[PDB]
Amino acid sequence: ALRTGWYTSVITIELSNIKENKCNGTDAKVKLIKQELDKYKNAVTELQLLMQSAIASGVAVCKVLHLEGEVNKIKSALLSTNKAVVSLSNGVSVLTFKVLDLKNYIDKQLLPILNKQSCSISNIETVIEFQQKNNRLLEITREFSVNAGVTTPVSTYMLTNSELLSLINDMPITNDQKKLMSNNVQIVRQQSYSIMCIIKEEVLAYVVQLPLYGVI
Amino acid sequence: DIQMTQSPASLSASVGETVTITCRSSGNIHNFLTWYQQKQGKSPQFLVYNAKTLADGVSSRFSGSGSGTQFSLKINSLQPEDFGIYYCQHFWTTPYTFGGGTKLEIK
Amino acid sequence: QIQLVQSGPELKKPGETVKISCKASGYTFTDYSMHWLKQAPGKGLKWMGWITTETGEPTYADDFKGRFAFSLETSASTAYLQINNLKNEDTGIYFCARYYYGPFYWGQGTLVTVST
Repeated sequence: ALRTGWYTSVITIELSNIKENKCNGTDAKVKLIKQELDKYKNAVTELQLLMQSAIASGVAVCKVLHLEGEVNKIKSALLSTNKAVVSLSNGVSVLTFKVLDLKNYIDKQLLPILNKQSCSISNIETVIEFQQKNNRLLEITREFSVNAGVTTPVSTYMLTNSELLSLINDMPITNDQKKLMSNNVQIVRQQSYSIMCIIKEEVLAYVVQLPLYGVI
Repeated sequence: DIQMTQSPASLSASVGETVTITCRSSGNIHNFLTWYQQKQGKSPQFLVYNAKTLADGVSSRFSGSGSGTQFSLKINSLQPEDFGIYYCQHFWTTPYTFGGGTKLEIK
Repeated sequence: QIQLVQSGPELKKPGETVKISCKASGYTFTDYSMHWLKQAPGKGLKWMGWITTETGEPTYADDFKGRFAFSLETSASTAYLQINNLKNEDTGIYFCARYYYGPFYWGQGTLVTVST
């Protein structure tokens, strides 16, 4: 199974805008929510600082997504679904994907409770839910922070097993190659890269530079 | 420099008919196109996020379709509200262009 | 809740200088670069350019090069345009917009008429 080429995906994450939480009161649940929100904002900040040949393909795709208009088109694409095939302006057809949706949870659940009742939370399941949802973003941030924004092998925090197989079942390849790549997913994690690309227009996007074996 | 053209440069319909507007791109804008409607001296409010998936807040009678070089907005029923000027724009690549405009008036 | 309130109407004379401002509330101003859209009486809508809200670097459409100048104040969260050497043809309605999911978001216009 000789790796002869690359297939650059694009993995997005809908971020939120943390508007200043104007509520006074330091109950334990509110304090834990505040600590998690602070860790979230810190993750976004370190990622923005992380942004601001084996990865030549991912580098090129990152420079293309930095052009004005491209994120808009990807966002419109992955709008109602959680997977699309957007064709970038330079002719290449990239396979976007939306592996996490944190804007939804943060806004809809947290922001009302934080703003209306002056930060009075009732149950303790919401804080565990939020830290569970946020741990994946924090761990992507940690991996990028340590590896200088280019991570190999692609861990299970970047691209889980179900999502790696959903990516493999949509690549433009024969059925034999899909079968091979689905039977050796650990060797496909050990052979790719995860370039960190952009934070812009309220979204986090990184490029997963999967391999493709033309010789089998 | 993808230039768009709308076929019904004028229009006239009843208060219960279904009318269909079309745009033809001068290039392959794969899927990316949208339809604004400008009331009597307002800012153009968009109706669809994309050629197909309409935008939240608007009524369900608007139904867009198309891909590549032939797109179609369909007002499935007219009311006193659905009257103004309808433009169409690609957002595939810069510079962005608009259709000539489709003026819709009562029958 | 994303708002882009714009300046008021104006009346100038050919050969003057004008500055139209656009205030942007409801989001982190530094996320989306702001785009400028010119309308015209009877003609169609015209997209003229944008200005990145991080570096301020502007870029212009080939019909609106030479005199139009975009600028912003990151702190105030507002961006403005400047149309040097007004002419009888620069009359119309000038729009400030940013990228929504697919389409734009238009703030109210500023009818800028140039008569003598």
